[PDB]
Amino acid sequence: GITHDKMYKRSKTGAVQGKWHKKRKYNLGRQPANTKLIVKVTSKKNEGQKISTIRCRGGNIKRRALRLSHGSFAWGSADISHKARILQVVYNSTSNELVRTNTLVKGCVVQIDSAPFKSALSNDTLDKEILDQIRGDHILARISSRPGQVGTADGYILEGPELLFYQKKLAPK
Amino acid sequence: AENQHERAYHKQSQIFQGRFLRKDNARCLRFYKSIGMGYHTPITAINGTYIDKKCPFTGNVSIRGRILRGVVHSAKMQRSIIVRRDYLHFVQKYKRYERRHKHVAAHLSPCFRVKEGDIVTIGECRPLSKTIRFNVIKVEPVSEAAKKRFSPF
Amino acid sequence: KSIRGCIVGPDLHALSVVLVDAGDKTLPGLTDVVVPKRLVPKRASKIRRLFGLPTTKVDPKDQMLVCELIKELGHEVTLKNGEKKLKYPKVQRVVTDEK
Amino acid sequence: SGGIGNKFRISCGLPVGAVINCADNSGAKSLNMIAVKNWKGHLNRFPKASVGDMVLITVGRDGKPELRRKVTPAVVVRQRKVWRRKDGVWIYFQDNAGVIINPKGELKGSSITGPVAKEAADRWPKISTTAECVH
RNA sequence: CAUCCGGUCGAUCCUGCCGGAGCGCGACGCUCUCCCCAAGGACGAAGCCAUGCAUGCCCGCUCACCCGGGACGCGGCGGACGGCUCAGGACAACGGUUGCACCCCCCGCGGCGGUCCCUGCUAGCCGGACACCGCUGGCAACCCGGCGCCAAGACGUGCGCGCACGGGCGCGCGCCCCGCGGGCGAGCAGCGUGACGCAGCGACGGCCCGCCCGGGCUUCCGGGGCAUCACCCGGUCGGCGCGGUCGCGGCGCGCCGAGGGCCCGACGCCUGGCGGAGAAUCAGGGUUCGACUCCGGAGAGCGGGCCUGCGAGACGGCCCGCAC
RNA sequence: GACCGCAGCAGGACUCCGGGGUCAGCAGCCUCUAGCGCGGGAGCGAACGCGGCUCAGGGAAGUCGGCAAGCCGGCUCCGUAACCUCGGGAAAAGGAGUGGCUCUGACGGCGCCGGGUCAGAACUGGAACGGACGCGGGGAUCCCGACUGUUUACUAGAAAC
Repeated sequence: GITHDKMYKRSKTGAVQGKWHKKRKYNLGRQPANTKLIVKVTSKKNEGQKISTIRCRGGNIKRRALRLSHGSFAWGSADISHKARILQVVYNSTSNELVRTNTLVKGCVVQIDSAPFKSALSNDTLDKEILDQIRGDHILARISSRPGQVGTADGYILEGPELLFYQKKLAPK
Repeated sequence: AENQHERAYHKQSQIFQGRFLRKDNARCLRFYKSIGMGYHTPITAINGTYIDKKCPFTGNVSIRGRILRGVVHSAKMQRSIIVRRDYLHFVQKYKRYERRHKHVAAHLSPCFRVKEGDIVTIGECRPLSKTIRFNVIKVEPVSEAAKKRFSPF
Repeated sequence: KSIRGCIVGPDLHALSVVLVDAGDKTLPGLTDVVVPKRLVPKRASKIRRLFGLPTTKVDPKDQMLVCELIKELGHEVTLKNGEKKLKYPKVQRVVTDEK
Repeated sequence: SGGIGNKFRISCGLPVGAVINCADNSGAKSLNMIAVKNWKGHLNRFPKASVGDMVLITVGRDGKPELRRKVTPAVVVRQRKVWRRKDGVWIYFQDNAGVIINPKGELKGSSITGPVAKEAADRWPKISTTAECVH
């Protein structure tokens, strides 16, 4: 397998250790998942959001980021949550190339739709910055769940001077 | 929090950075996990913007094993120090000894900055990185220049 | 393994067909021969179907058996011709007191 | 004889002084042509070889030491210049190549690498059986 | 278990090495009336293998021109055990010491055994669908051609207690140190809240957690020679994110900062280099060898990849490159 | 533009001043200024020359010999041996890029102004970039002379001087 073994890496002093044996199945590595997010299904129907379960050591079952576009967010302040399909991947931060293919990454800042979260405007001015994001149908949030290992699209909502730090980049930079 | 040089914001993962927004009052702003073996933490390490996931006092790291000690020679690596322990080996053929030495790396946090020539304990921990497996806890700076003398402490 | 192409070539050794709708003129020695099917339905689900009782659903009667008098494999050394016991393919798929 | 059968003439592209590639697993990296068998030369005519013409070649310094400094019979499998078979199809092989064959036709090594032309196969059978593809 | 003596000369007294003398292991040679216990292709051939055998065992489901002896297959489990050889491999393998609050596991064993249902429902039992076979196919063999019925302790649909209960989430202790209990040495687990969601098994209801277990990393102290090898590494070395794995990790993949390690000999090179428990011979002090019992590591001509599974990169699994 | 070569002869004759554009350039290739259309013209596009251009496949096998053609080249950036009079070889050898656009950084003076040089990026061109022009083929040795220099104007430029 595409192993992940210490012997393959050089020693700290720069020694190149010859591997004692061949590569091992419990040290096996797998295909990095490139997640697919649909801006619109529109006329085409060939692609749908499908998830992959894979064989693992010990029989454990792993859900994967095969095709995930629908997304869930729980307002930290409210503790209530709403589920819809998120707009796309906006701030991978590791690479801007990943954003183009909408490859989802754990806790990568994304573009969030407000199809069921428009209800926030009914409460009086809760998170006015979120209120300005919710009516627009475009928000910022980090999908804080592991997509490749556990196939999860549930995520937190961005609130706090952390959202402002990201927003300063998200607005013109 | 308002600075815009770092490509990304860094926060304590255990506390939601969203938990506190306005009129902060009854919530705990910093997650601190008390370390094992009862080594005291200076209030300097409890207060600050230091996250340092590698640091045990704040961040998700816990010490699980022996607590060796050595002296700090290098602190250039980012947030990392190389401590040298000395082992005196008894050889039987000649009952005289050899002062073989080892340089081991750990993770320091800005909460306890180190001077040169200090006694720094390293805690057996989760394998942090390729060379990193230890973490600093107690620092005792020695006056002037401590040199070596091959002292194991 | 090498697999022969589906479209035919010039060989004479191997080929095989089926008649989707043989019409009239089924051959006396070939297609016409209508032969009974051996291994007659042996399950209660098949008993409520081809065997003969389709609308029964779960069967109150429970057991339907077309006796099989056939002997079993090798006999002539023993010469017990008189005991061709009339067993059935075992009846099954019923919730007996045991279930 | 060893080359057996009748070949319709196909356009001949490799003259003498040509280093055709060698695709055999015998390990001869490259073969330099010396002559083509059965060539009645006209005045000032370099002898030339088509696909499937037995040629005597000498292995170069790159090739294994044992086969060097000797004339070895070979059969050209691929010729770059397009050749017209009687079907009227015009076919051109990507790179000039040869396989070392016995006077009998037994190859020095079993494997033939890459494509083999159909004219080489009729004249020389062992190549035909071991050909990965007969294009 | 603390030792000699023949030899430089005309002699002597020496240093110094040569030689015997002791003892073990294998050759070899000369040879055997014994008897008993016994190593046995380790030795620059981990060279090639002709010829046989070396992981097989029970039919729940039998309807087979039988009998109470049951073929066969579907299935069930074992062939990841063993046996063998040490080729490769020099902070590795390896002995002991740590931890895994960075982690998987089949057998067995002690608990749990509520499982909403949107849909279809027969829920006191639903499907259609394959082998065996029956009939007729090829080839030089290998190899397995169709059709026709037909069952499962076979495979699949699905009933059932929204304190449903699959994970994984999102989110909720603290208040300068320390004690409390489901807690530890360590604030770790769990619960609650909110969103999903479809794991159970179930057509003869067994999922789950432990214990063991065998792994998988890992911490220290050890772990060949060579300086007619002195400066070396460039993911190299620290962070910062992320992917990936049973899993931590440069392990990978992005992003940065310039680090690492060295005369206590780094890096390099070589090894007719498997390490240890051990073995040899000796007062002590040593020296020498560790392939063979056992213990761990490797590897099945050679490199790669992959399946099946709870675990193998298995090789009397597979598939390719290369030889033969 | 009339001198001297029998002549109104693709020959030899000394300087003065020397615009723009690409470009390193008083280069090449175009151009303002300034001159000016030469021992004449039309057909016809045979052989054969003379001055170029290209060629499938292979390539020195041609030949006395790679003669001649051809290959290479500008720029930037790595990488650069043996030998050695340690100065060289060395442009050794061997690679990578180069276009047009959209832009961002370094330097003299804010109160407005200097100058285009270099880097660094995107985005795009049938998979193209020194796109014309100018513009090394390279390595292995051996033999003579050390070389910079001079030579038999009208057959020998060397190993000769």
